[PDB]
Amino acid sequence: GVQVETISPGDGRTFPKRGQTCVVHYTGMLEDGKKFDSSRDRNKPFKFMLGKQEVIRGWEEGVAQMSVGQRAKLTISPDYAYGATGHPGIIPPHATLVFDVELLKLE
Amino acid sequence: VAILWHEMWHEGLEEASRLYFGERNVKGMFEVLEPLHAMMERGPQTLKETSFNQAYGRDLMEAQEWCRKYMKSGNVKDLTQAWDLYYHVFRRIS
Repeated sequence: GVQVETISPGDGRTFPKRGQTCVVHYTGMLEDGKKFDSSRDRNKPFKFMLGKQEVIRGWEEGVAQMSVGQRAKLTISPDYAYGATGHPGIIPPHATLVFDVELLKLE
Repeated sequence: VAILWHEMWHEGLEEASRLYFGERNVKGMFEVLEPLHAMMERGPQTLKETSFNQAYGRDLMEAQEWCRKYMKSGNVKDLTQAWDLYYHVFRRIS
């Protein structure tokens, strides 16, 4: 599944709805491995629409339980991420992913 | 057939990425992307075409150089580099 551990609390009231755009910053790394991506480096926040299957399942379920302002460590098992195939060139088969995700804003 | 260059690229990138990442079909991904680039090559003929070419022309031309690099190298890392520039375009259009 996806485990959500809080780094800094959000407001505890404003949670994403299906169909809303979540605006986030993230850093991704392989569990006890390499950092492979960060929107912070790029100075540009990542946006995705919750519930449209644009992103991996662990993000869909993980971000849905976060409130605005929250920063959390998401640990995502391979079956909630890229599974036995991985993501070619970047994520190997059967990788556990850890993301640091900060929910900035909803649009 | 009347369609804005914004639309033809959003739909074309979406479809080409499905063939390549979803289906592992590189031939089908080229087939989709080659006519899109060939229209940029011909040049903008409307104000809306011109402003799309001003904002995204250089990125799309660079994504095409990476794809052409891949044609000659056989190294899939060259095609990923093209998809990073295609996705930045796609997100900006979106």
